[PDB]
Amino acid sequence: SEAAKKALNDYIWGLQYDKLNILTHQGEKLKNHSSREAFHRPGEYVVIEKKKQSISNATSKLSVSSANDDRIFPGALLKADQSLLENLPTLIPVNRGKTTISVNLPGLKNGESNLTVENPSNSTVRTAVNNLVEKWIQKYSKTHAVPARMQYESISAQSMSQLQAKFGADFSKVGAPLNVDFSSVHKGEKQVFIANFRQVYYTASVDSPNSPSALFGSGITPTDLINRGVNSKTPPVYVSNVSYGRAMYVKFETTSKSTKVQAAIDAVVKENILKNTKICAVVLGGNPGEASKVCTGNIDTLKDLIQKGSNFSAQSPAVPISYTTSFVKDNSIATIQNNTDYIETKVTSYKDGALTLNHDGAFVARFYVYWEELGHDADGYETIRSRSWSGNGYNRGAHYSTTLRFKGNVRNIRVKVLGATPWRLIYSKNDLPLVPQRNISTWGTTLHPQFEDKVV
Repeated sequence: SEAAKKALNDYIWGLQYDKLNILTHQGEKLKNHSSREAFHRPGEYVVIEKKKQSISNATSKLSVSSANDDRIFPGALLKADQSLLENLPTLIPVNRGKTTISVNLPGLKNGESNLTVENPSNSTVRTAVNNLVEKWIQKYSKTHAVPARMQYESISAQSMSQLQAKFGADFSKVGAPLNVDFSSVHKGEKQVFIANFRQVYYTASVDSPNSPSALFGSGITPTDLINRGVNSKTPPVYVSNVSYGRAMYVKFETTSKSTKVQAAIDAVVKENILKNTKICAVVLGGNPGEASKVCTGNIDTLKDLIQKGSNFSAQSPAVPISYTTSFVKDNSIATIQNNTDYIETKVTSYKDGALTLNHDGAFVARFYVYWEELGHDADGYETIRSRSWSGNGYNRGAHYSTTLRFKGNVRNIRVKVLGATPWRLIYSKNDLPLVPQRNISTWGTTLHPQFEDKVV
């Protein structure tokens, strides 16, 4: 009998495979698609640029949904097959051995934190984990307090497949109540952000087994594992940790075009600020009585939701929200990597600008200034017209001041400027950004010409 343990230990260790490669899901791969589209709006020239982007996200913390709830418990034996990447893992149907568990609730004394389950199953482990929690409650709920641990992840909406690579393939099911309208990001009227909050009170983590065989009960042989499909193509893994508490997916729908909208989000999880938007959230782990999906609310309503779950209420045992898998072979943490391409629509506005040239010196100055203007021909393709200022190539005097007013379709602004000591340079720049107002000046002595470049 003891020889069965040995033989089974060698089949698990004998497996050869590349960890950081089996847990890789490759979505669509698209060919590069750089494209543009331009409008003319009062006071601005705005661009709607559609590009091809790729996202690669690696995570060891997997979400827990109503679809996979029964299959997720400390010590569950799973296959690193296709189902795990869809976050709907399939349990290896096989007998099991003892599973030693530990809980990190505060105060835990001596071996009061360690459990053992003889015949691991969902019901058996939840009851055993829930039993311990109820103990810690009555005896330490009042004296000890457990602050929630936050893991916050956010992104901008650019494809449904893009979101599945950041939060997991199960986002389509869990996020359906969000009804992320996606047509109008490509149209360009709204800017949608998605965020994930994971509020962890306690985590149940399994002690590393003394041997791979320990995770299997009766005289299990290497053979019966091969029938169940346990091999290098699909090596075995076990749920190493399960996190209980609260987790929520929330959407933000904005119309502003600030490139710092992500900063306003981070600020509320503690860089522009003021903004009235619409919100819609779906919550898992709330305290029944008052919870569920909540559409409406303006940031402050949201900030209280992030706050209303800052602490374990202690009304009952928490619900699992996230878990982690590990390889049976070497007891390493399994990473899941999701890669894909997607069409990234972006809106960018160029305001109207102005450049003022001033000369207050007793010295002969000569200016040269050029730029380029984008336009649309009859067919509709983006054109280029190289243009220069009329006031270039002429002599300028003591009290000279002139204002050039550029529109938003202007790039590659060049400034040549020379005086007299023949002609002599005093300043030179290229591709000056189109600031609402920039003032170029000059003054001093012919022996010592001086100058200024300023912005407001």
